[PDB]
Amino acid sequence: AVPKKKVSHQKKRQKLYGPGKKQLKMIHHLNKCPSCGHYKRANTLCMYCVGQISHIWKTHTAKEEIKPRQEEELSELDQRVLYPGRRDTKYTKDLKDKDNYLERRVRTLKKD
Amino acid sequence: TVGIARKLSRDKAHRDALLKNLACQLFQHESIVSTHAKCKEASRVAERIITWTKRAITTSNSVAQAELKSQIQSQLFLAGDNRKLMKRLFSEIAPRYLERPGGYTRVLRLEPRANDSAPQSVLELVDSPVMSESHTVNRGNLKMWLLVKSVINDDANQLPHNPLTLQNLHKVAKFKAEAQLHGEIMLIKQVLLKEMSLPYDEALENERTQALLKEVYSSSSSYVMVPRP
RNA sequence: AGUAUGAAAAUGAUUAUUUUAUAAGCAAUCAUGAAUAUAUUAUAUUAUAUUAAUGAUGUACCUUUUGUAUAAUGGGUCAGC
RNA sequence: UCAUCUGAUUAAUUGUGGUUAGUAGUGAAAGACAAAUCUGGUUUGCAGAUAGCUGGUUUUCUAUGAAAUAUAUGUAAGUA
RNA sequence: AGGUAAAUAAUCUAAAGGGAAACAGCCCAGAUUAAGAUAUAAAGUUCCUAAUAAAUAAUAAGUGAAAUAAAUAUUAAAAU
RNA sequence: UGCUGACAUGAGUAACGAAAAAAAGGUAUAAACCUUUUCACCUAAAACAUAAGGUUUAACUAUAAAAGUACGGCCCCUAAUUAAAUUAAAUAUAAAUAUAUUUAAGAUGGGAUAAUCUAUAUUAAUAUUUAUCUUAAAAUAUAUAAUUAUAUUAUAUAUUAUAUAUUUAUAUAAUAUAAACUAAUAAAGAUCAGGAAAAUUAAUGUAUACCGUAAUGUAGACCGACUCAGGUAUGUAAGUAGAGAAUAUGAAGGUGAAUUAGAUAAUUAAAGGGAAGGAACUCGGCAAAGAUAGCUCAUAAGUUAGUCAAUAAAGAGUAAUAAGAACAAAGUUGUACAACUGUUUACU
RNA sequence: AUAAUUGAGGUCCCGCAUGAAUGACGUAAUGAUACAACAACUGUCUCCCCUUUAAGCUAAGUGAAAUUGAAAUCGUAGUGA
RNA sequence: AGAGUAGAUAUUGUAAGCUAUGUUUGCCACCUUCGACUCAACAUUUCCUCUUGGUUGUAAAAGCUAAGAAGGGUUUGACUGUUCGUCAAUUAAAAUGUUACGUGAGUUGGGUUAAAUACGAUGUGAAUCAGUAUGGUUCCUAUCUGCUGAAGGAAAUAUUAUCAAAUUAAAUCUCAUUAUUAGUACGCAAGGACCAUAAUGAAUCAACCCAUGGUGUAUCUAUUGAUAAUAAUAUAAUAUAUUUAUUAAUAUAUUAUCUAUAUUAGUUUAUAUUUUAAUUAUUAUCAUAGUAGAUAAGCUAAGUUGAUAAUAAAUAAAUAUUGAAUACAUAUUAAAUAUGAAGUUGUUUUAAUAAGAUAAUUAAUCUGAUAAUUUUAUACUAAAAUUAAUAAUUAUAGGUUUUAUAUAUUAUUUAUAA
Ligand SMILES: [Mg+2]
Ligand SMILES: [Mg+2]
Ligand SMILES: [Mg+2]
Ligand SMILES: [Mg+2]
Ligand SMILES: [Mg+2]
Ligand SMILES: [Mg+2]
Ligand SMILES: [Mg+2]
Ligand SMILES: [Mg+2]
Ligand SMILES: [Mg+2]
Ligand SMILES: [Mg+2]
Ligand SMILES: [Mg+2]
Ligand SMILES: [Mg+2]
Ligand SMILES: [Mg+2]
Ligand SMILES: [Mg+2]
Ligand SMILES: [Mg+2]
Ligand SMILES: [Mg+2]
Ligand SMILES: [Mg+2]
Ligand SMILES: [Mg+2]
Ligand SMILES: [Mg+2]
Ligand SMILES: [Mg+2]
Ligand SMILES: [Mg+2]
Ligand SMILES: [Mg+2]
Ligand SMILES: [Mg+2]
Ligand SMILES: [Mg+2]
Ligand SMILES: [Mg+2]
Ligand SMILES: [Mg+2]
Ligand SMILES: [Mg+2]
Ligand SMILES: [Mg+2]
Ligand SMILES: [Mg+2]
Ligand SMILES: [Mg+2]
Ligand SMILES: [Mg+2]
Ligand SMILES: [Mg+2]
Ligand SMILES: [Mg+2]
Ligand SMILES: [Mg+2]
Ligand SMILES: [Mg+2]
Ligand SMILES: [Mg+2]
Ligand SMILES: [Mg+2]
Ligand SMILES: [Mg+2]
Ligand SMILES: [Mg+2]
Ligand SMILES: [Mg+2]
Ligand SMILES: [Mg+2]
Ligand SMILES: [Mg+2]
Ligand SMILES: [Mg+2]
Ligand SMILES: [Mg+2]
Ligand SMILES: [Mg+2]
Ligand SMILES: [Mg+2]
Ligand SMILES: [Mg+2]
Ligand SMILES: [Mg+2]
Ligand SMILES: [Mg+2]
Ligand SMILES: [Mg+2]
Ligand SMILES: [Mg+2]
Ligand SMILES: [Mg+2]
Ligand SMILES: [Mg+2]
Ligand SMILES: [Mg+2]
Ligand SMILES: [Mg+2]
Ligand SMILES: [Mg+2]
Ligand SMILES: [Mg+2]
Ligand SMILES: [Mg+2]
Ligand SMILES: [Mg+2]
Ligand SMILES: [Mg+2]
Ligand SMILES: [Mg+2]
Ligand SMILES: [Mg+2]
Ligand SMILES: [Mg+2]
Ligand SMILES: [Mg+2]
Ligand SMILES: [Mg+2]
Ligand SMILES: [Mg+2]
Ligand SMILES: [Mg+2]
Ligand SMILES: [Mg+2]
Ligand SMILES: [Mg+2]
Ligand SMILES: [Mg+2]
Ligand SMILES: [Mg+2]
Ligand SMILES: [Mg+2]
Ligand SMILES: [Mg+2]
Ligand SMILES: [Mg+2]
Ligand SMILES: [Mg+2]
Ligand SMILES: [Mg+2]
Ligand SMILES: [Mg+2]
Ligand SMILES: [Mg+2]
Ligand SMILES: [Mg+2]
Ligand SMILES: [Mg+2]
Ligand SMILES: [Mg+2]
Ligand SMILES: [Mg+2]
Ligand SMILES: [Mg+2]
Ligand SMILES: [Mg+2]
Ligand SMILES: [Zn+2]
Repeated sequence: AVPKKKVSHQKKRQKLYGPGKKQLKMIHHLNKCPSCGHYKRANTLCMYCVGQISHIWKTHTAKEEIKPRQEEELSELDQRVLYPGRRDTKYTKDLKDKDNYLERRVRTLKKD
Repeated sequence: TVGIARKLSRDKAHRDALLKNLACQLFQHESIVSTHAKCKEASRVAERIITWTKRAITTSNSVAQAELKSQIQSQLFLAGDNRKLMKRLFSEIAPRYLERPGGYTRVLRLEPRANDSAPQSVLELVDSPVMSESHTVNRGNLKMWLLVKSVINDDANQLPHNPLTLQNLHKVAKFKAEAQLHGEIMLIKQVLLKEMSLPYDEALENERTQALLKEVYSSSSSYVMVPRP
């Protein structure tokens, strides 16, 4: 149930790193994407090219934003009177800074 | 009960409902991204549904047709955005696949998602129309788009097309009128080139497309095999 | 819980040298090859240093006891007190 | 916690506030409870209580080097 | 009884070293520090393991060869 | 088992706390945030109103809006109770203090008026607990004033038509569902016999103070060291069903979560089914299994006479005959001990 | 009573060491009390099998604990606090 | 000594004698949990099975006693907490121990056990007991050793792909009944064989799923309650087209089936009024998979199939031959020569290892791995299958097609037509 001794430096290290099962393997199965000449996984789509195509689809197949007439044709002063500004909470501010906590996809290296 | 399908870490009732939802979403949006295992199971359902629809369309037996219809109805959630999904299935989706013997979907593997390391895939409908009757482009048929992008890249590099690319193009063609296919390719080029910011001289592009079509369409050792002494 | 400074140790990762995949026990000491490093008197057949070839000897430390390798006490390690 | 079980118009359950406790209350009485546990709480002080008992008591070198017997002891873990 | 109670001697206790396979108390012998030629102690001298050659008898059972198991039985052997 | 600090070991191991998720898009930044659609879960709640509490957690700093009427506090009044207060000498007392009496405080309670809206100031003058039956009345049908059977029976409002003050008032007549529920009324059964305390006319007034108000509240926003399956007061709690607040469903509302994706060995947990047998298991039938109406009938021995036994066991009617939601309902007996309903070691 | 009973009930009385409000005795009712029997039922068992979900296993992210003189931590026999 | 009809030594064996054991009850004081379940390992002082000596007390058959022998096997129930014991029913037999009286970081907790309580006894009493009874508390994610499986690395008498012997590590090894020989041998009769073979079983082990049974959150049908869809039809509105003389008629698309007021306070329902405010087909969700009847694959035992591994060799106790030493005798603790066991060696089976063997040898396609689709396999791994698309041949998974199975209605039918 309980360790009888302080496990030594040797014995913890040979346990962890000695076996190949536990080690990380080289990703030999990279290959060139045909659409953009960059690294991608074998039997896998290029995340750049499919992302680009998804973006294209979004730009074309776009549901139009609903802008109400009455709010679109308000005067500036009138709009200010109706819908004044406010102090956002700390939480709200944190939520707004998305680049702090949201990871954009990185581009791979160009294949040789 | 064991081995017939993926369990997907869900109770039976939930699992089936999930699969139905996935099928509905595939029919609505002609491609969808999801986890690999879910996509694989969803394909099985969607394909089955398509075949049933085809059978209903074709069969002379009235009772059979009615039964097929009932089965199709059972296998979908018809509400909200999928109210007129049955109609779409009969009129829009299933008529694409009348000549095609199975294989109506394609699950294309993606790079696994970063937060979760979950293997990610794209379940999508085969031979989805890239251009509707309105002057727009349609959401779906990712593989075709990718192929055309690869072709464009090859043209830019002034390289020959890869054998695999040619094979894929041939596969795409098999259930496609040649002129229609060409027109689709041309349409894809217009969007793709602009996105990538390469110049679109139209006549030259058309000629290239034609050349690509021609080679696709017109079909043309270490050990020796010797009889026993 | 001042301010500077900090190659103090425990501790982690990495590199170098050296030994190690037929060998068994306080992991040290003594014998003794080999390999490496440094050496403005290595003149060399040289000197020091580092390193579990191989051989021999070797039952942690304290406390408490007639008596403890004891499977009796107490201590995870180092730093300060 | 889940299942199962018992009471469920009564010696019922329960909200809000009040009274009674550290030789000391409350107790359909089990030494039961009195702020995560009482044959009598907690805190502060006497206070460095007391301990014939346990453990600990830190550099080096040099010289000599025991005893575990007798007697006594409310003494046989001690002390002369 | 590795028991208990005292008597005498020794060792251990507080004693390292050699021997007794390993060993608090047995057999030798008392470490001031080295050196390693010579005498050695107890104990050993086929190899493991430092060191050996003989003589005369007996055993044939591996008896025995560093921890001796009895009455009795059988088979011999001497002497009368 | 020294104290403090730092850093190891177990170990990148267990675990990440009852849980249903999917896609598309915000965004070629999202398992976790927002939106839309689909799916599910809670639904006499995981909803909607509130009380208490609390690092304001909120839909936020440009912030929770009150003269009063199905608005609370504050205020007036007092209960339980409290008070270095109160009375040459209230009484007692080593001091502290304690007692009695006064006065003051003290909500958990009582408190005028109100949509045809309402006016609170000042001055002057003399209600334990339970029940709404039976009878009787008239109404509706059958038969031949009287019988039989059935509901109805105190209050709650609009309409129409009359009669009196003069379209505004008062009274009368007639018209008009069922089932729950409310308040207010009346009469009244039982013993356990049911709070306290604070006037009326007239004249003159009344420019209406302060505080509470967010959200959370069967909970991530309180008490539990934690965003803890624990603890936490009250009122509404769509319909369909039913005796019902049981049980099923779920209109609406709210929610789907600081872990995910896969795989589903052994093994564990929590479930479902099981041939032939049926307690052979085991300390022990522990556990599991077992319900042939839940309504209406019927129901024994014994017995303290209490359908106590009884919700008796069996059994019948209605329903169903191959079965086909949940929930209520789980035998009979002998003996020991204790009359019984209760109480007890909060945590063996 | 059971194929078979140290249990149960009935009965006997060398009551080691019963007995009358530390109440004695026999009942009806009650009891989540204790023991025993019958019925019914069954995965309790003969004798386990299949299935379901949550873990377990793998990948990603986060990240405990008791313990620990130091460890280069085998079997047997012998020895020996 | 003495029993044993006679004779101490077939069998029995007083009291006294000499040992072994460490299985009981003690003693010592170095040293501070009984039973059940589960799985067992070891011993032999052998209970059964195999071999054999003796047995006026071996005629036969049952026995009794002794030697070899640990290969295989050695029980299920009633009572009790019990081990034990009593009994019942079996068995070839129901052996005796050791293993911290094996086994609680494997289960249990009935006994023993503290707090509550009562009884009998003891005590003035608090309370007590080699008493009785009811109730009643420990948990642990495994670091090392070890064991069960599974990988990676490795040094290979030097490579890879395959086939692989000796060997090592384990497994296995049986037993009963009936039948025949034979109612023979033997015996007055009653009774009744050895030697040996066969067939049925047994207990154990292994594999398997064709069939049978179970399961089957694949599936299908039935079915109660509530809710929610799609389609069709009707009505209404809006939008888009066509006709007609913005209106009406038609076609397509989308949305809608609400609402409000009455019946004396509130809620619900009902009807009436108001409004365009619909009733058939087919689905889904929830209620343990809602319940029930079937049920494919797989997995399984209740099922099916096979095995209990020979022949051979050397032996144990025991039984002999010739034959001295020792004129006889003596199977030899002499030389020679023979028999002899469920034991030993082996044999058989599994796992490991890889001596050896065939082949290829820097590669337009050498051998492996990474990758994908997977299952013959599986925790992860590993293993195995496939990764075809060109001059030919090769289907891994899904999908498709197919026949087949399941479900449950169906000739009162389906399809072609005249
Ligand atoms: Mg369900
Ligand atoms: Mg299905
Ligand atoms: Mg080596
Ligand atoms: Mg080692
Ligand atoms: Mg040790
Ligand atoms: Mg120690
Ligand atoms: Mg320690
Ligand atoms: Mg009751
Ligand atoms: Mg009453
Ligand atoms: Mg007591
Ligand atoms: Mg406390
Ligand atoms: Mg207490
Ligand atoms: Mg003092
Ligand atoms: Mg002190
Ligand atoms: Mg001296
Ligand atoms: Mg002395
Ligand atoms: Mg003394
Ligand atoms: Mg003393
Ligand atoms: Mg002694
Ligand atoms: Mg001493
Ligand atoms: Mg010495
Ligand atoms: Mg001395
Ligand atoms: Mg000296
Ligand atoms: Mg010998
Ligand atoms: Mg010896
Ligand atoms: Mg210290
Ligand atoms: Mg671990
Ligand atoms: Mg683990
Ligand atoms: Mg885990
Ligand atoms: Mg997104
Ligand atoms: Mg309910
Ligand atoms: Mg709320
Ligand atoms: Mg007052
Ligand atoms: Mg109040
Ligand atoms: Mg509030
Ligand atoms: Mg509010
Ligand atoms: Mg708090
Ligand atoms: Mg806590
Ligand atoms: Mg909570
Ligand atoms: Mg309801
Ligand atoms: Mg809803
Ligand atoms: Mg809420
Ligand atoms: Mg959670
Ligand atoms: Mg069964
Ligand atoms: Mg059956
Ligand atoms: Mg039993
Ligand atoms: Mg039970
Ligand atoms: Mg009667
Ligand atoms: Mg019930
Ligand atoms: Mg009682
Ligand atoms: Mg308790
Ligand atoms: Mg009896
Ligand atoms: Mg019994
Ligand atoms: Mg008395
Ligand atoms: Mg009494
Ligand atoms: Mg009671
Ligand atoms: Mg992880
Ligand atoms: Mg020693
Ligand atoms: Mg005689
Ligand atoms: Mg004798
Ligand atoms: Mg005989
Ligand atoms: Mg023997
Ligand atoms: Mg053998
Ligand atoms: Mg029994
Ligand atoms: Mg034991
Ligand atoms: Mg153990
Ligand atoms: Mg242990
Ligand atoms: Mg109990
Ligand atoms: Mg054999
Ligand atoms: Mg089968
Ligand atoms: Mg089959
Ligand atoms: Mg069958
Ligand atoms: Mg089957
Ligand atoms: Mg009303
Ligand atoms: Mg309508
Ligand atoms: Mg629900
Ligand atoms: Mg068989
Ligand atoms: Mg002769
Ligand atoms: Mg002879
Ligand atoms: Mg043999
Ligand atoms: Mg290929
Ligand atoms: Mg295949
Ligand atoms: Mg082919
Ligand atoms: Mg296929
Ligand atoms: Zn690319």
